[PDB]
Amino acid sequence: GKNLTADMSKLNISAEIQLINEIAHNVSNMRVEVEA
Amino acid sequence: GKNLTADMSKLNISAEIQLINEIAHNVSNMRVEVEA
Amino acid sequence: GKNLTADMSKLNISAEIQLINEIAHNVSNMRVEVEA
Amino acid sequence: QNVLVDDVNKLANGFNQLTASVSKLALTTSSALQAIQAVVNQNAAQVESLVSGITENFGAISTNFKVISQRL
Amino acid sequence: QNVLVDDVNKLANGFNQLTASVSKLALTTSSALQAIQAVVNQNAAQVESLVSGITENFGAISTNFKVISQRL
Amino acid sequence: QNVLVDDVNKLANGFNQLTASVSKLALTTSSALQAIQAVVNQNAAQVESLVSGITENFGAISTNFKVISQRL
Ligand SMILES: [Cl-]
Ligand SMILES: [Cl-]
Ligand SMILES: [Cl-]
Repeated sequence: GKNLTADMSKLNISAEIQLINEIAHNVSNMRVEVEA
Repeated sequence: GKNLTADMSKLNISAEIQLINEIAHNVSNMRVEVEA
Repeated sequence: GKNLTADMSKLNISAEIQLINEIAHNVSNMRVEVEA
Repeated sequence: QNVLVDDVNKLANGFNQLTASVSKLALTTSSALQAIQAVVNQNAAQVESLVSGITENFGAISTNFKVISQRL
Repeated sequence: QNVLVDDVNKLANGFNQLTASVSKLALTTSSALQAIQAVVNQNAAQVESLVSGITENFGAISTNFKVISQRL
Repeated sequence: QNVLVDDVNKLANGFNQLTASVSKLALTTSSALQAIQAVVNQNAAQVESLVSGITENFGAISTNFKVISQRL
């Protein structure tokens, strides 16, 4: 028989998750008020 | 030998999918017309 | 024993990836300047 | 005070452009998410189905060793 | 030159609406991405753990054939 | 009728800010999606490759039982 090996990739999108959270915070702090 | 058990996680992002569809509907209904 | 078969699904979202890249290019080319 | 009227026009069109493409962005993201869910869950189901099959095989193998070890 | 003031009002509200929902869009996308990462990585870990177990079993099976083949 | 000119300025900058970050949002989403596709497909390929290997092993085991059961 054969020597089973797995070698599974692991997903790393922590930066994208965190950068998208920062976008959602920088927007929504972009309200535009007016007048007097 | 060993007692192989799987215990696979299943992905549930139906709410996020559906909430993103509602965003795409609430936008695009945000056209801004003008004049007279 | 049994005849193990895998039948693994493969993910194809190349169109969505590419269409989202085109959106990011069509935005950001939407700067609005003014005056004289 | 003449450019104001043109500037309101420019923002209007740019706003309606932006919303249209934010709309498209959300739908395209939704479509990717749906495909990912379907594939990830199906691949999980297969692995589960696979382990059941592998367990039946190991049981049948274990049975064979026991039958031959005592019938010997 | 009277509609300008109303038009500035309309763009203002539409802009604050758009930003609020772009905000929501980003957060909801972030939330989907986080769930996908957790599930994909856990499913990978299981397969790895599974192959280790399958390898122990094949070793024990290989040992049994050798013990019985020479003790015969 | 003096605030109109300042208000057009405010919307202008806020619009160019919003588009810049909607741009960033799309690119970052694209980048996450690309990584997910690569990982999900590679993990699928491994499982497929793994099952082939497990099937070769079960065949070799089945052959051994048959050789020893008739040579006995
Ligand atoms: Cl699509
Ligand atoms: Cl949520
Ligand atoms: Cl990035």
